[PDB]
Amino acid sequence: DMKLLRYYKNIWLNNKIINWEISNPDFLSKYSAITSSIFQESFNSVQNLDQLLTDLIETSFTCFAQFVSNKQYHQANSNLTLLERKWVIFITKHLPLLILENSSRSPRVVTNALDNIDEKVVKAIRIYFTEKDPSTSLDIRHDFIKGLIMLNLQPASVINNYLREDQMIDTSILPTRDDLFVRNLQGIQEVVHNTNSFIISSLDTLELESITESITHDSSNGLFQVLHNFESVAPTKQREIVKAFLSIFEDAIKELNYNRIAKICALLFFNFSHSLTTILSFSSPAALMKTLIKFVDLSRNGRNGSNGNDESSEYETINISLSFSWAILLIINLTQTYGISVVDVALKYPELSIKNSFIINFISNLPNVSDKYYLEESNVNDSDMLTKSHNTVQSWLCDLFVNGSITDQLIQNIETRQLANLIPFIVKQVLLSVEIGVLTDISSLIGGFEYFLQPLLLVGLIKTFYWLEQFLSCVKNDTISEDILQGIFNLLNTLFNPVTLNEDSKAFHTAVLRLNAIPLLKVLRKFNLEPLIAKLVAVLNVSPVYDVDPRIINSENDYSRKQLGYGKFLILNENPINKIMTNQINSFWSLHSSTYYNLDYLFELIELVTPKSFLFDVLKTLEYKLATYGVPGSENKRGSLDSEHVFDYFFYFLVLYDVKTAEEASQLIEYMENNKISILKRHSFAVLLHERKLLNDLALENGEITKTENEKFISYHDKYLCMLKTCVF
Amino acid sequence: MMLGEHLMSWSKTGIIAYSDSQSSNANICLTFLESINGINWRFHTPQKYVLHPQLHEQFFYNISSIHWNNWFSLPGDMLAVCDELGNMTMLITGQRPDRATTYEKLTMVFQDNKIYNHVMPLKPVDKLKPMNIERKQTRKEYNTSILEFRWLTSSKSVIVSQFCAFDSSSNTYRSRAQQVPPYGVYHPPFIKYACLAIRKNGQIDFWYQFSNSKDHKKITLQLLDTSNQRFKDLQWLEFARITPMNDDQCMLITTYSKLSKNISFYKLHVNWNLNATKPNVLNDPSLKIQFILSTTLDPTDDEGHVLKLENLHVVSKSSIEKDPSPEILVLYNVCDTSKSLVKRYRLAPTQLSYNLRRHSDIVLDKKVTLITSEMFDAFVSFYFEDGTIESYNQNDWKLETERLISQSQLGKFKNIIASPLSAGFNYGKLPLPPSVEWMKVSPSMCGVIVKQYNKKWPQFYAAVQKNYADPEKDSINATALAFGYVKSLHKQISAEDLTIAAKTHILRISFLDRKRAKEFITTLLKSLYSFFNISPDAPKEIMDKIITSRPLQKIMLLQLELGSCFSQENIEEMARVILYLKNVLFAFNGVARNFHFAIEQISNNSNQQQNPKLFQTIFSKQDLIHSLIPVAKWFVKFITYLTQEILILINDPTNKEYTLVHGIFGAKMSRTLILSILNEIKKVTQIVAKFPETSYPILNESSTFLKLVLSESPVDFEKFETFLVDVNNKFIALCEQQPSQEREFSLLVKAEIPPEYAKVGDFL
Repeated sequence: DMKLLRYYKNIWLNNKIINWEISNPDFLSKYSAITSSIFQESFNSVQNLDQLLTDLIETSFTCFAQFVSNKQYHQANSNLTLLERKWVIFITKHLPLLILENSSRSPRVVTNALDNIDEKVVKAIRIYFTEKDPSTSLDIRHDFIKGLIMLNLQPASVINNYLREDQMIDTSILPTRDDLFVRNLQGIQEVVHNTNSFIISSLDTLELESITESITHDSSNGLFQVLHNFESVAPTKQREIVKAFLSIFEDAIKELNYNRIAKICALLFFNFSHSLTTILSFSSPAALMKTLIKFVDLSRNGRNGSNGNDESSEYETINISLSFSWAILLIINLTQTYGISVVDVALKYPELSIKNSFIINFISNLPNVSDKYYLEESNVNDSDMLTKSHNTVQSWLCDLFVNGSITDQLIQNIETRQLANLIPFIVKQVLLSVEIGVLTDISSLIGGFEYFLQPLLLVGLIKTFYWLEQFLSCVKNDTISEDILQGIFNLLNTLFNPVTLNEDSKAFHTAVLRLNAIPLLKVLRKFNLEPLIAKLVAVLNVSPVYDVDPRIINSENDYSRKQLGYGKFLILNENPINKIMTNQINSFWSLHSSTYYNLDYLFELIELVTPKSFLFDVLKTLEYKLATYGVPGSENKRGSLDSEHVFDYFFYFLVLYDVKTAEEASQLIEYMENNKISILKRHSFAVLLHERKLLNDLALENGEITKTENEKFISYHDKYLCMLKTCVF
Repeated sequence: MMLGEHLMSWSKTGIIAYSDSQSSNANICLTFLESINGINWRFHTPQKYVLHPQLHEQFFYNISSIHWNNWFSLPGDMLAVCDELGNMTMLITGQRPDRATTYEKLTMVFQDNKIYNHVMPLKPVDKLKPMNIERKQTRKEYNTSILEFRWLTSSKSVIVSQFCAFDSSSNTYRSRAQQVPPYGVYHPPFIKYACLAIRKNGQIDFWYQFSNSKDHKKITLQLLDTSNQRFKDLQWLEFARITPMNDDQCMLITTYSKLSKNISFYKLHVNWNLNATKPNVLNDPSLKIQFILSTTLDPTDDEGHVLKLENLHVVSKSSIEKDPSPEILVLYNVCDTSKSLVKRYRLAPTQLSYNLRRHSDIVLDKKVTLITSEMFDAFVSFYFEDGTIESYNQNDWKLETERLISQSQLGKFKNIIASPLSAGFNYGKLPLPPSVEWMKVSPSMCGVIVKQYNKKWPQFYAAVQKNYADPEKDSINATALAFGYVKSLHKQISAEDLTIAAKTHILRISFLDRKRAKEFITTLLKSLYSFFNISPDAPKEIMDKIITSRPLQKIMLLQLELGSCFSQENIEEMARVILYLKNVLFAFNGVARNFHFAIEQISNNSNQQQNPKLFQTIFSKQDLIHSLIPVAKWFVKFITYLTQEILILINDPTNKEYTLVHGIFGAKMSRTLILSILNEIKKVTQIVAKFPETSYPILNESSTFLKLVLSESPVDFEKFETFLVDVNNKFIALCEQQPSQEREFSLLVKAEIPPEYAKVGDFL
């Protein structure tokens, strides 16, 4: 009963932390109703607020303990750290606020909560830190108490209670006020009394050149200092800062202010000191996606009311081009590393035109470019546009490779969407021609590729880098002479190492090289070679990269006698898929091993084996273990109630992998009782169970299946529904 | 869940080897079709066997896939089965270490775990003693789990037919056969055989055996030839379909790795002879691999409905078709909608002034649960949920069962028919896939095999036609079934499935009008001769070729089964006597050639009489002639039956039940065939008289008895010899009197004389 409660609560917290639902004001209500939902019988106990906060404290600490103490059994390079940073952010940011506006400011309850923990967590944390590395080794408990001090929750005499008996902390040194302090140009800590005004004032005077070249922290801009010093922000103030961006960003879309839109996207993309992760950890990524995709979709109507007959048009067109081009880079970074799908948001919001959405089909075909150039895709049945489609290709090739200048007429007559596909087409044709031997002059091309770096033509580089590895992978296996190979690097180095960069293109060029760097580095090392890796490692070191082996980035001289793994999930012959899933069967059945409570290592494992084979190889294999060994935890093989709770562990886990939000549960109950519902959950178990339920019922009318077999299958189905309806999601 | 696409395999010789998952003592089963009482059919008794990795000297594992070597022009007897653990067990049938055996007895070649040679003849489980073997379930998908198995053909060429058209000028159907040169990868003659298997981890295997040795060799590689073993053991391929391409020694390993969520393409190259300058030094083939292309799948349709990849089946396309690029049929299902979309892609090189070009999209109204590609037929089968099957042709993706309705009749070639399915013979209400363990359309598409959970025996469903009351469609149907066998013989298929389907339609015809059904047989078998460019109205030179032809062993067998229900009818009797005369032909002339060579061996081997080899040679000379005596008794007993009917028919010429006597004499080659038998009989007796046995008088009994049985026959052979000779001359002058080609068919098959030639019947 207690074990059931703790398992259910740990999996519930893990799922809710993954699902970005911390910002939901229903967190405490669901956490309180967990106890009543788990026990079918009525449990009418008045749980006081201190009890709720204490339960949250030990639940979070034990969950983090298991999360960090299950990592040694993983592969040493099966690196997934998004959830680790997510735990850190939650425990250091939200729980202090949960106490702040949920607690009664009782110092005793905090002492009881942090004194009731086992020493196993402390021993494991210290052992792991020592193995990774006396040097200052602070734990997550110190950061928890420090945040409470800034909120006036506890006096400065409380931190000394939990400190080691030999080392104290000076009370005066610890910050005690929640006011923003920034180092000015003269070194005086200035008080930022107003947050929104500070952002807009700095944003207006912000320079796009100061993004990556300003390695030093002594920058005159206060806002840029905050990004590199993001780890020390006050607990309550960062919520205001995150909310400040949202209100400012939504207003910029309404007013069509192109200057501030492009600058904002540059800060968020690079993710200095884990800046972008905290943003999703406060606003829901769905709402952020909706406004962001509205701009990229509704921008079509904005080009029919502007006439290029003013000297500010070239300023505006560059401002328009960069505002649109940067907004694309924000989506790709979110989709690739942060695990968000563009298709899902369109289904949830009916106001998005799926069939007429250019963004949706662009991302899914990002690494692949069409061999033919089409001005419009929905009207391929017409030939009038195809006549001038070839005209555009020859017009751009002659002007950029022979004339050496870009006429203003070409830019005005073409849209950004055609440019996003025109640039990959031309570079592919030139690069392919060079490789075969059609093009033999390099020097004219080196200057030619310089024109792709202008602010007007910046959006055309997004698809250029993705195609490179597919181009390079064939090159790696194919036999290419060094004379051609050194030429390929010469043409490539022009895009990689420009001689000069404009004040609006230097940060953009680094940003695009950061999206698809990792697979490029692996292919390049398989072979003027060093500068490309030197440039690639330089752009990889500007900010941390998630789920990457740090040995790969700095493998210049380190030789640990262990082969590097470039992927999130890695498998060897010594530890094949059999051993891990046999250890999963030992955990799916007897809850052995230590790979559980790790949805990083499990969700990817499910996909690698597919939900069908994952469920098929465990459901029917359970009987063999059950028929011989028996139900663990009971010394008597009497009754099926003991085995009933064991089945609840397996079915409750599958529910969370299917249901992700609150209102979604109320609609899946109607799916079972019988269009838009199953669209979002193509790979869910619920679809697989329901599609077989209706199909075998059809055979029941025709009588090709025994009645006993049909009764067995519905037993699994009704159990899934029964827990779905009795538990609130 | 996906069905068992490779759980069962119909061997080209009729053996149905399928996986067994219910018996606790066996994992494989063998059976075949047999006739109950000449009319009905039943499957043979299941011959259960047990396969475990430790047959070389104990728990056995489940069977993953069964692949008969029926690909291309291979003999189709060497069965190699791969278990769930990844061990490839090769079983040879029809051969024993010491002698030759029938097709229902198995034998091992080698076992893989390292590979070793151990020849051992397997025995059935039921006959074997109770052994200590339990069904251990390998519920783990190992790195060595073979995804797709493919066989390698030899350098032999295969000749098949593509289609037939109705020649309205002659009001007859015409077919053209085109030779198919080998395409893809083929193993040289000096290698006994070769095979390829792709494992789920990406590791590849290449088993081969040298024709001059018994030891087996294995060469293994991995697809992802990276410098790190971290990614070597990561390629968990969901689908790995190997389609040979027209490129020399190349196989397109179309794989879909969910790790990178892209349909990656590969190319595999093999050099059979590394050192062509040293033919004597047989070097191991070298294996090479080269990455080519990778693409991402489309998320949505045109109208805004998302898609999910259900299956990735690429068709094995030869160079015959207009665009030889293989069709990558990525199936998608629109969720909560009965529609199912099948997007088609083709791989083509990138041209200057590779890539995947999208041709079109095809929408199907029902969800698909299984896809099986037909062999040597170019037919993709869509096993929908409701049991209906819609086979789309590879050429145009036009439905075969509805092609006639939508065919543009006007043109030079009309009524293009490729299979009996084009006529309209649609399968009935098949059992629902949830209850079905596995399905497989029969090779001729005439019926479907269904294995049921509660049925201990395989079922069978045939094709039915709703408009059986319309008499005008008999002309098309007979021609459609005529071409069904034409493809089967060229592919050396038994085509027992097609025989059952033809009889059921004939039976329904005979229930209403018995007269109509008889004409259906005559028209049906006539089209076979036209399709194969063999003419029973040709001059006598071609007639000798007909007797030695294999098809008469099968085309005559057709009426042996299609005419069984007709009691007291001579349609089957006429075919059997000619067929048995062929067996009678193999008796005398089969040994007349053998006996002739024994004459020369006597003279040249007369210089060593005391050697221990001549004594056995001498004994065998006079023993062989003894075994012919029982055959000669039936030979005399046969000619008396026809002579007896002569006396009976004279008194009552109006008896229709004794019309078989007319056809026997009417057959043109039979009169010559018996004359040839009488000729060699005279030659044998003359040779025996010229060269009698003198060393041992006791051995002369067999030679003397041969002379006695001929002289003591109740009817003199010389008088009977002139009987058939005179019939031939009279039946030739009648052809010049009036030209007719149906009389040749009538005297050979119908065993009757047309009413327009009633005067000819009185002469006999």
